[PDB]
Amino acid sequence: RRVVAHMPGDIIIGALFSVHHQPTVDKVHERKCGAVREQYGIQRVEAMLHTLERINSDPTLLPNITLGCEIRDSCWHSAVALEQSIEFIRDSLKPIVGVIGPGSSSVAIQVQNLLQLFNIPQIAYSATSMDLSDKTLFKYFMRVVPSDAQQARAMVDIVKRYNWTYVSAVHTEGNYGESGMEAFKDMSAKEGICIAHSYKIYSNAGEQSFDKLLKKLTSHLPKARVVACFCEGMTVRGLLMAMRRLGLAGEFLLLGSDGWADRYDVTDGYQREAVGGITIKLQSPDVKWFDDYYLKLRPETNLRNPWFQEFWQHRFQCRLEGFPQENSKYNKTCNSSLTLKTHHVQDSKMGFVINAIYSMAYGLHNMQMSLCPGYAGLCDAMKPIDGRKLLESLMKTAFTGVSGDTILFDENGDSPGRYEIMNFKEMGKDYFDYINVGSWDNGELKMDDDEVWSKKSNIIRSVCSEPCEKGQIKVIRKGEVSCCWTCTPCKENEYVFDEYTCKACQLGSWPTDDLTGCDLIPVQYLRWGDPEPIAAVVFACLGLLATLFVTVVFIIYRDTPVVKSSSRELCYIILAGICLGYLCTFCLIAKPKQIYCYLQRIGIGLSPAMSYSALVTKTNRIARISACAQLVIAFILICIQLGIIVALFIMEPPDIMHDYPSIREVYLICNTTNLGVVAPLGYNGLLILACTFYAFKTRNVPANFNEAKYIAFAMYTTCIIWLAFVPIYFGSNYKAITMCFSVSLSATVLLGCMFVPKVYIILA
Amino acid sequence: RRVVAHMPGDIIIGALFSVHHQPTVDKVHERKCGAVREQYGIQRVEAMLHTLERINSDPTLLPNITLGCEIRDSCWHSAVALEQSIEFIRDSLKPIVGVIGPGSSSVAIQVQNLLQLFNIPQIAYSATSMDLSDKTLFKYFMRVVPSDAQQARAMVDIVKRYNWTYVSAVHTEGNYGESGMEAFKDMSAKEGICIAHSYKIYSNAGEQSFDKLLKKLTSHLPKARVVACFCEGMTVRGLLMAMRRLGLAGEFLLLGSDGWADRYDVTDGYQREAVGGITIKLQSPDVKWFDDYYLKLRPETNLRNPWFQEFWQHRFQCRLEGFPQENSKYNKTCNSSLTLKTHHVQDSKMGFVINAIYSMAYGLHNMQMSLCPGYAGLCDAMKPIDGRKLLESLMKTAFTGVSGDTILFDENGDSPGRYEIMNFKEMGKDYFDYINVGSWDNGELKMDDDEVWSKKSNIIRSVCSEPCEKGQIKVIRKGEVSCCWTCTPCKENEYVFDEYTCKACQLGSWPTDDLTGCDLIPVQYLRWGDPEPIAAVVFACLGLLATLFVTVVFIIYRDTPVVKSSSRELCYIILAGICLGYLCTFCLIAKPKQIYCYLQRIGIGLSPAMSYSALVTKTNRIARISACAQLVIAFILICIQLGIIVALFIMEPPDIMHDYPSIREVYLICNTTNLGVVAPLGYNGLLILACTFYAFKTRNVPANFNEAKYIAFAMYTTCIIWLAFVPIYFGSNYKAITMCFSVSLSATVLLGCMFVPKVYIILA
Ligand SMILES: CC(C)CCC[C@@H](C)[C@H]1CC[C@H]2[C@@H]3CC=C4C[C@@H](OC(=O)CCC(=O)O)CC[C@]4(C)[C@H]3CC[C@]12C
Ligand SMILES: CC(C)CCC[C@@H](C)[C@H]1CC[C@H]2[C@@H]3CC=C4C[C@@H](OC(=O)CCC(=O)O)CC[C@]4(C)[C@H]3CC[C@]12C
Ligand SMILES: *[C@@H]1O[C@H](CO)[C@@H](O)[C@H](O)[C@H]1NC(C)=O
Ligand SMILES: *[C@@H]1O[C@H](CO)[C@@H](O)[C@H](O)[C@H]1NC(C)=O
Ligand SMILES: N[C@@H](Cn1oc(=O)[nH]c1=O)C(=O)O
Ligand SMILES: N[C@@H](Cn1oc(=O)[nH]c1=O)C(=O)O
Repeated sequence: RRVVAHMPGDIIIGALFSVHHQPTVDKVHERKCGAVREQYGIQRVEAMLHTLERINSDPTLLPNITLGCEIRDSCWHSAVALEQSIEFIRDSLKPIVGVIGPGSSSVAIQVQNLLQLFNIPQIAYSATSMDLSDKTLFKYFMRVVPSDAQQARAMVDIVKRYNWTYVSAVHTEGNYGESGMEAFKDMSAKEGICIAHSYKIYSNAGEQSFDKLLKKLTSHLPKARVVACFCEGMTVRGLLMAMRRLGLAGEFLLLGSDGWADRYDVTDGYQREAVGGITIKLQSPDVKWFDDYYLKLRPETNLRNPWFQEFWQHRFQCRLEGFPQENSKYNKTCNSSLTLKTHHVQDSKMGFVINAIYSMAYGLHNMQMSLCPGYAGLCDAMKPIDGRKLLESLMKTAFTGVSGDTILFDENGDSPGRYEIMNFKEMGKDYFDYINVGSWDNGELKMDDDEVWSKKSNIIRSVCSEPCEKGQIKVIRKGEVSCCWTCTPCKENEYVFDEYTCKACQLGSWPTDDLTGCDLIPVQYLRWGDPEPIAAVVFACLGLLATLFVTVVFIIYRDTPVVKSSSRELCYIILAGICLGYLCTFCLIAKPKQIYCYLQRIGIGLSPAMSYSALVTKTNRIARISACAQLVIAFILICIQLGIIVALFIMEPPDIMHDYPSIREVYLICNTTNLGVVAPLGYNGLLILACTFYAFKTRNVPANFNEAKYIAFAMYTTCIIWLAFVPIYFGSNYKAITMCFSVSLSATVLLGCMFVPKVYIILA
Repeated sequence: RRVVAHMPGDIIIGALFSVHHQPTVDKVHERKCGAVREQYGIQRVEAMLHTLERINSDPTLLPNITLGCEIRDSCWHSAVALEQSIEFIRDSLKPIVGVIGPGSSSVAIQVQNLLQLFNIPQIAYSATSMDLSDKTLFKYFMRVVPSDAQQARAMVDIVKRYNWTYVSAVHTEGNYGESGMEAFKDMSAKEGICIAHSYKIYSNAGEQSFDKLLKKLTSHLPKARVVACFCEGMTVRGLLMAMRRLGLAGEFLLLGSDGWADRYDVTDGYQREAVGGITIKLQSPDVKWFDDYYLKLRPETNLRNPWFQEFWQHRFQCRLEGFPQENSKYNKTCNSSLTLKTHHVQDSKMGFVINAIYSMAYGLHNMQMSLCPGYAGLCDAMKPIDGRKLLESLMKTAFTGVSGDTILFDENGDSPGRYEIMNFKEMGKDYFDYINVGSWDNGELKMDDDEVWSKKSNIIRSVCSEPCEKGQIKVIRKGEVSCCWTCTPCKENEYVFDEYTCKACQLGSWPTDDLTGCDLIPVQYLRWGDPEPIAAVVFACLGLLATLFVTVVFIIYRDTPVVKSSSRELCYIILAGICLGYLCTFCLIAKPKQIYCYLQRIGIGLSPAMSYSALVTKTNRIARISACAQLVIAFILICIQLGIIVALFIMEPPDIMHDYPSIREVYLICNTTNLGVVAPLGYNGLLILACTFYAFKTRNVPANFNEAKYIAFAMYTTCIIWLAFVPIYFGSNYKAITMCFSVSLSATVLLGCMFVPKVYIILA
């Protein structure tokens, strides 16, 4: 048999209150309800009764109308409340005008599926699930609380604001938890906040199952600190019970929804484990007049509540033997001086309960004012109440409740509301309490951060992978989530193109410090400055000094026989070639200009061509033993090389090319090919070997102060140096400087061992 | 008002059949049902009536018991069937003993929530959703069909077997579609089969919504070919209607669940778009006796079915004016010769309907046999039927139905069943039909693949990312799914370590062809063989020939004055040093052995030390102008270098080190340091310069056939070559061969310009 609270009157308003707990497993089939509760139960029942009394005793709302009610124990279970709603609709086969629908969303849905057949409009006070906005399915559902879509938004705001990224997610099995979790999940997926593993559990579940759940949560412990427990009360309670049963007290943070809102009974005796826990409550002020009424209640007086005796038994663990509930299970007969004000905790959500009953009354008020304005009472139009007419009234109904705030309904029967955020911290010596921290309103999340933790070093932020981008090290996806990643450093060639991808620079470019992108390498020019460059400079300087020295001497001493006898013009050609050879040094060490790159090859070809051509003519003159045709012979042999140079310019212009020894170094050189080097060098070398042969053949002529002898000595050394500097130009990467040394030393040897002895004799 | 089919009798068995369609949007509030159906409707109704007739007319099952029934139109909608079930339980305030519960799972759940309060056991025939296995929530639910957990397994088997990986997923809004999709999703996540984007839609949804859904499916078209439509009939119907309304006829494959099982009406007039489509039906054989009964039905005769007239109206679009349903909406009065056998399509699932009613009867049979065996009929124990006793009977009940198969229930009220797979292909000239392809049973998926497509080139397999592992190119996760990846090639240094990660090899190693891992590089040894190596070999050969030549000559001609005059012993020291210098060539070109690496440095130090030491003593003898102390001087100068070599061996042993010019090439050399090279070379060079000075100072002594003259010439050339081969050893990477050339040519020059002229004179 069932127990029914009821107040008589004209118009009856049903309600479903979770007076008892849900039945446990292996009791759900008998449907025998658990232990009583006040804050979800008796408190709400007395709230309804006294609110109905107030509306009876107010001439403003519904004059000449005595409102009645029927309170049914929902027992928080789906089937139980469904049976109670059947007991409501028994009359529709006094008729109930509408209900103040049950707490949990799943139970609400189950009840409304029945109710909307009989056109009985349901007003919720706690059933916050967002799938109840679908007025196609749920025509008769108007809750005075916001949808938990906003609540999932608030939770995602919190986990963004405190940088939690790799979270665990437990939600209660049932429509509230499931729908709310789905909303939180997709919002988090959008806003880039991953979830380790979504778990689900019944509230009445086994301790074994709770322990399994807790171990599964343990399997993500070092990273997934905070649990996004979009849960309900007994779910969180069972979780904390499991935490103590494994002794994992101050292990990890959890973050609860309004199932855990402000409730002490879910933390009672398990306080040490919900520490630091963050919660979201719907913003409801205290109800002072209800306090005044509720605290003056006595079990000997409150006859009209058939649960009140049993509650009075339970709260004080005592017995009223002389009263209709002995409860022989207990002992220690009740002290007559017991009060409710001792540890009175006012329910959070019961403001909404008063608002809901107000909404029902105001709806009826609007209906009365519409259909029969000039008749205070039940006219002929309201003998049977049209449910749809009542709905039309209720959807348009507005007022201010005990909170004083405007109570209006949108197109979804969802009244707007705020949200408060509590932290469950310590106050003093093991006196733990929730305390208001911040508020959420339409996206606006204001919050006192320093209040949380009482310490600027917070809980370990639930991050799977540390921001390993130290300017260098990239993100490596193993394929788990978009928040778990290993890390690989980019190479010195490799700039961090993106978090995910790291493209290298190309040749001619090099990455910056922080590896954003490419740059340009400080290329080397090697003009005036640097040791080795300037080394050849001083060499060429000494060479040019000796050049001018011997030149002036041989100009002045033209009259002398020892100078006059030999071919002075051919000697002048030698001197000019030698001087141009020294100019080749300064032509090579230059800024990489096009005209310079031209003149380099010009010099390298022509000036040794000049020198060895005039020398081969001299060796011919000294060997064969025309006097004005020797110049013509030299002219021919020079113009061949000049033609070769011009033809090679026709073939390929020596342009200005970036050099790449490796990535780290880039030069800017003349793009003289191997053929362009070797071919004029080949012609020069062949002339060298030719004059070598013709001089070595006739080395035994001691004429003109051993002219041929010194020339043969010069030719020996000359050929040795030319053969020595063969592989060096090919092997080196400093090819220009090698060419400088080679040709400059060649001209040096030629001068020093042809004309310097003659000068030494002519001035000795 | 509502319409009730009923057969009178002793025991009444209720049932919910989807006679009409569901109400459309903006009709769901009036709850006015759509158009009639036979295959889900009238066919099933006649099935129940005739089955009840058979069980009445069978003396075997339940003798002296006239079974009755009440058929209620479910209308496929949740609320409608809920109202009908209220109309069932009106008596419980003839009592219905149990129902043959409605088609869809969501409606089944809604009905059972009501029924289990009144202890009325429900047997389903189509409500395949897996969440109905939870006997905690659903104590009174026994379906004669398997759970769709197996069906999701079958679908995942199919999408594995045909290598579909990147699929789209539409499921019907409602518990069947939702739960089945969840099962398919997590199984696919396990078995590595991704889903593009899960969509959901009501069946009665707007054409706008269908078009939105279709465009959202279009947004994944080139990759996500196959849609895993875990849907229901009208969902698939609306999808095909949208396909024609966008004219996207043969666009993409879909894969349907048993909502789409074998139904023609879901493809009727939209046949061209479900082409190639693959479906899963529960394996049920045809029912011949039902065929015989059903086809002989006449609208003038079938009074007992109050839907049959309206169905007869609908199927032929005609009118029976003289009969209680005129249907003035239609025209074209019915031909009296119309038959049902014209386009008779037998329902698939109605075998299960017959089995379900059989199960109810057999359960009652077991209950009768248990409680009152010796009284054929209703005893005192079965005046009111105990629902729980009936459940206990039904959970243990076994039989063989019209299919002939064993009908047993597990602990979950889920009878085992098979699955058949159809393809919706063409037969001929636009005559389209489903045809059986394969079967699924307990994991065993056998299937005729070649039958599908009639072509070995199938539909484009739904793959987001082609297997770009061509032995070279890796997987790059952009963070979408574990099936969408871009691709990056590994470098030549980089072996494919894994699909996700690609680690390079280290120095001393190199990747293989297919880039599995590292190998060992074929290192170079350069012993006998190769041009440049053997070049120095022939050089040393000619040198040793000349060595022995001059040696034998100076041994024989010891008696001669020109040989006798000079220090023969010191000359012998020169010759020995020179010969050891030639041995240095073959010591350098060797396999990299430790003793060899020792002897290399030994030779390079000592043999030029010997040569230049004996030469400096000779220059001292020839310059200062002791006779047996010259040997002692040479011994001192040699032992200094020998001490240096031994001390350097003490400092660092020249061990055998792998060379790294770059990654691609590795040599195996002696690890002679720069100091270990230069220091003995430094001592040698200082001796060279010393004897150079002492010889150049005294170059003007023409004694002993210009001995000092040729020696000075030798020293000139010697010093030039030593100074020439300075940067080459440092610049080259072929350092050993350079050292060979250098020291061998040095010894060559020394011999050729000291002792060869003396031999030429003594034999001229
Ligand atoms: C003091 C020294 C050891 C260090 C700094 C060397 C340079 C700043 C000087 C010293 C000699 C100079 C050169 C002396 C000879 C002339 C030739 C003459 O004609 C050119 O060859 C034009 C080319 C040019 O503009 O450099 C004037 C420039 C140049 C190269 C001079 C340019 C500047 C040089 C290289
Ligand atoms: C025919 C030629 C141009 C091509 C092939 C050359 C080699 C197969 C031959 C020719 C000369 C040979 C060398 C002649 C001198 C001797 C010295 C003698 O004593 C050693 O120096 C021992 C070292 C060793 O075992 O090689 C015997 C080996 C060796 C190096 C010989 C080894 C094999 C060589 C290099
Ligand atoms: C973490 O939170 C703090 C304060 O909200 C702030 O430094 C920043 O928003 C977050 N840090 C990062 C790296 O996003
Ligand atoms: C694709 O399917 C065929 C036959 O089932 C076969 O080649 C193989 O199983 C699949 N291919 C790959 C690459 O897995
Ligand atoms: N918010 C809830 C109900 N609720 O469950 C609890 O345990 N507390 C509480 O407020 C829902 O919408 O179903
Ligand atoms: N399998 C279904 C029911 N069903 O819906 C259809 O459209 N066809 C069909 O068989 C379910 O389990 O709910």
